[PDB]
Amino acid sequence: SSIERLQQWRKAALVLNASRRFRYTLDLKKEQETREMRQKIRSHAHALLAANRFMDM
Amino acid sequence: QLTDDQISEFKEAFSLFDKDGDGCITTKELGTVMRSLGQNPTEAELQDMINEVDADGNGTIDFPEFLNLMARKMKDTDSEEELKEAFRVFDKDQNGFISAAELRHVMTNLGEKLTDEEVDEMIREADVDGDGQINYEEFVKVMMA
Amino acid sequence: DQLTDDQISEFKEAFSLFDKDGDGCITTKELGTVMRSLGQNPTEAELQDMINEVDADGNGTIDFPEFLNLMARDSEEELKEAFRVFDKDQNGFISAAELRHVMTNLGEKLTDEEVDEMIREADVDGDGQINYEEFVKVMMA
Ligand SMILES: [Ca+2]
Ligand SMILES: [Ca+2]
Ligand SMILES: [Ca+2]
Ligand SMILES: [Ca+2]
Ligand SMILES: [Ca+2]
Ligand SMILES: [Ca+2]
Ligand SMILES: [Ca+2]
Ligand SMILES: [Ca+2]
Repeated sequence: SSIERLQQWRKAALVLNASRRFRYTLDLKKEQETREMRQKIRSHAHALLAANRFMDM
Repeated sequence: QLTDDQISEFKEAFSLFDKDGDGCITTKELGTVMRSLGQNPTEAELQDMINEVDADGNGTIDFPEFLNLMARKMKDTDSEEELKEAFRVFDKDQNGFISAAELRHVMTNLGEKLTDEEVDEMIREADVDGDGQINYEEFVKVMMA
Repeated sequence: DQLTDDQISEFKEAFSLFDKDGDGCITTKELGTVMRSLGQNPTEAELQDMINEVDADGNGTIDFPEFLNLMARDSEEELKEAFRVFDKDQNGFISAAELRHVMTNLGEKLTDEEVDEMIREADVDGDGQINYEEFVKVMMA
């Protein structure tokens, strides 16, 4: 069946694409969480350095 | 709103992930499909991917949630880029032609149970220039039809 | 990362303030102390999450090379940020009270005198407070 053969091709490509989308979804989460945590720790380090400058004068 | 034919095609792909047929994709089902395709996410990562797609938070991905995932826009996604990426998967040796043996591997990796003759007929169906191989143009024609 | 020696000395300075027992490893306890001293209320699980993110070698603590990679990776909105940590008035001026609060929260139990003294040396125009220019000036840059 010509229609069944072509659908089988499409279904394979869609499954590959779906897997890629699931993965990309994770990569986005991870990059956002990483930036968040980093900016958080950095802002605290800068706060400490600011304090230390007041002690150093 | 997508074509009633698009919807039918998404259901076929969904049904492949949902191997026990209950209408819900679990972390275990997602893991099984990805591993066969040559990926190897940790359980933690599988859970995270389910979580990002699980809109109602009920623990599993239903057809509407899957549909939403497949319909989104992404950024690296110049519709043609997704096609090129799919092609590179089929065309394992990157020589620009999907051979019968290469399609055999994709079908095996998808857990489909096609005979060699069935895969040959798939090649024949998509092959317009009759070289017994599928090039990118041929691939796109089949995909964008 | 590849920065100047002055930059590296500065980041070692920040690192030493986290690493309160001086063993060369920041633990979740040490990170929790700093954060809480600065008005934050992380849970234990959130502290472990933060350490895990930075702990490139999996030993559960942050060493200096790992901390440097953190600090190393637009470039002047963080000076306003620092000032903000002190200006809880968002009135454009660090008061004696506000500086006292932060400085004491950080363990520098200063008497109202030492505080006023600190204010007096930083205050260039004499308005009794520290504005953005007087602040950046104390930072050096
Ligand atoms: Ca299922
Ligand atoms: Ca769900
Ligand atoms: Ca090939
Ligand atoms: Ca051909
Ligand atoms: Ca320590
Ligand atoms: Ca470490
Ligand atoms: Ca103020
Ligand atoms: Ca002033």
